Amino acid sequence: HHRWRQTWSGPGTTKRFPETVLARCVKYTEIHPEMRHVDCQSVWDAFKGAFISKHPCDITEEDYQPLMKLGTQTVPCNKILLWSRIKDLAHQFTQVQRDMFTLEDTLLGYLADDLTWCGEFATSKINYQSCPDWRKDCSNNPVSVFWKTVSRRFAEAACDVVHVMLDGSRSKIFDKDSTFGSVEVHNLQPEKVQTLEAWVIHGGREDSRDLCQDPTIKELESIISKRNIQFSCKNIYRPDKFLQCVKNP
Amino acid sequence: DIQMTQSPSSLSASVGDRVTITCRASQGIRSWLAWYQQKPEKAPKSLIYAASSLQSGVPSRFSGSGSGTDFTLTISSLQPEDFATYYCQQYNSYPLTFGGGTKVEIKRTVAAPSVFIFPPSDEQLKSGTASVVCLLNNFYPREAKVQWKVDNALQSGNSQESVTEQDSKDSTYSLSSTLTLSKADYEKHKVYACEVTHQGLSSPVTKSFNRGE
Amino acid sequence: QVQLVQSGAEVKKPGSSVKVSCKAFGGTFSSYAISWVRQAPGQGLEWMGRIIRFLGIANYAQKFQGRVTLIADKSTNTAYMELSSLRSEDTAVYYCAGEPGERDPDAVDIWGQGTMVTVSSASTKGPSVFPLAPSSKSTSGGTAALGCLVKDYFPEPVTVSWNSGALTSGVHTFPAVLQSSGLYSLSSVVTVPSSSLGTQTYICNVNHKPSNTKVDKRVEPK
Repeated sequence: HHRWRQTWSGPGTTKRFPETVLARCVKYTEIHPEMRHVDCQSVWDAFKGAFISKHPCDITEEDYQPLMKLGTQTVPCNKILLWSRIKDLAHQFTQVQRDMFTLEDTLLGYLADDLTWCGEFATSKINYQSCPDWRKDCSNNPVSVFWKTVSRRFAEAACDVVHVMLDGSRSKIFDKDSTFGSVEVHNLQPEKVQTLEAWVIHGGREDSRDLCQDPTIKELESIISKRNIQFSCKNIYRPDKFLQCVKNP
Repeated sequence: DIQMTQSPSSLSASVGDRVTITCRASQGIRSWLAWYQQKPEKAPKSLIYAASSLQSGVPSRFSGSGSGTDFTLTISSLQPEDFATYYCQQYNSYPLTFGGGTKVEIKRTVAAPSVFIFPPSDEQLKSGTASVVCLLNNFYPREAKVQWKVDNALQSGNSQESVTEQDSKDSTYSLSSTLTLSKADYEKHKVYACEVTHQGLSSPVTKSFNRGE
Repeated sequence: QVQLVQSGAEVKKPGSSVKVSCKAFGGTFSSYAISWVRQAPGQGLEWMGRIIRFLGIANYAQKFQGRVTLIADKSTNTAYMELSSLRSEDTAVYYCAGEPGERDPDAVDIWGQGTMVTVSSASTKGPSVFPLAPSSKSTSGGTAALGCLVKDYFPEPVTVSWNSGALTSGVHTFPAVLQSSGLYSLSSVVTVPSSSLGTQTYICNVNHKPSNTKVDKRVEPK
């Protein structure tokens, strides 16, 4: 239904995308002995097969099913850090706390982190010139559909206390139309998950106020309360101090 | 520590029976409880994780239930390969703790022991020790008491016993008890008696011999 | 088809150390962590500790902290449990086991075959084998009980057969008892037709591999 077009608003496929995905797969399987059964060439073939020779506004979650089977990974359900609009500090945290996982510390998340990719209708060519922007061109693009599909499975995997980092400086601390807000929160399984604990990260403001009563936090509390999951909210006033303190536990 | 209590300690059952055994935690463990099966002289086998989830290849007749403190393992129709010891384990928090186990054994009719007594051999008496052996052969149930008596004086601290695993063919147990004295102490006394108490005997039976007769 | 394979049985003096190996064979080994569990003779299961394979960080039960080291080197396919300052009460079968990683920690889905570790001051010794002769005091009507007493050996195990394995029906080979001496004692008995005792030869065959001791004992009435 999307209009045929050859130029997009977004950045092109990242330079050396095929080589980068293969190298990242090799590196991840070296770090994680429990994933050395993975054939990284086969993973790349499944990844390429998801988006090559398709109009990059007509991508479906089913297109990624071969990649999702090969990238199947058991991740410790009680050691998950979700995040929304604060990837920088979330990744700093799991670099310190190496027994904790964000989505981008899993094989598939690690492969795709900070990369862009798309193909072209009626050719076998990866488009290095431009790729669809989610806002300016179309929602159902290779990158957006990939992150939706892996994020749902990651959220489904969570148990016990799930932590989520949020940016307290933003106009919407919790945005319901974010990936966290529209996919991840709605796939936290009741009973399996005991509690969602929000960590609200503060910015530079001098008039530092309790952000855990913000209407968007009440919105998040309401969503997870209706899933029969307990809600907790923590103000993180000094994220620099938090990241130094986090080393102990 | 989280103390895991399994009940009953032993269960007598028949092929085709519905069998339910329980596991209780001293604190909340959510659904983080595992079940394991173990047979004599063999490694454990994993059955259940997360209270209700079957490990790959585990027959559908196995099921698990429980959240918080109280847990259940149910075998819907007991098969011959299911007679075994079952262990629960909490993995909620450290240390990881096991229940004391539930033995699922084969029910059969009460059978009194055949009681046999063996004086020491002449070859052993030359070496300066006397081992007197009392055999309780093919009895059920497993619960039995042996008391050694030497000239009607009750012995203590000078005997050891062991019991076979439940027999495959007839579902009975056997027990061997050895009284050990010096040759000097053996040659002082005359009447060596093995007194046996068991459900299949209406009163306790004594098997005895006179030394050198 | 994946299995965990451990090193063979160990016999150790008090104060020594034992290192037990645990290697995956025969398929995908995707365990997030390796866990160690022990079982003292006739007792239940006791958790010792665990190590996360990708991090090499270990959790230990308090009673094993400072006594146990777990290794799972990322550049080789073998895990190890080293237990030091061994005491007689460390006599047990030691199991390695794999956690899939659905949680940290998780249930184990795979077990090694186990490693028997005997801790004792005792020295290797072959058994003395004494007859348990059939008599009126070991006969019930048409059936007679006879046997062999396999006394004062170390370490476990001993194998007992009757008539070189030809007599298995009605044989009860009892679990060994550990005597106050530190040496094991075992009895093996068999029930036979009373009317056979004059004619049929009954011999117990005792093999103690650690001492290279083989004894054949003819059991006949007095």
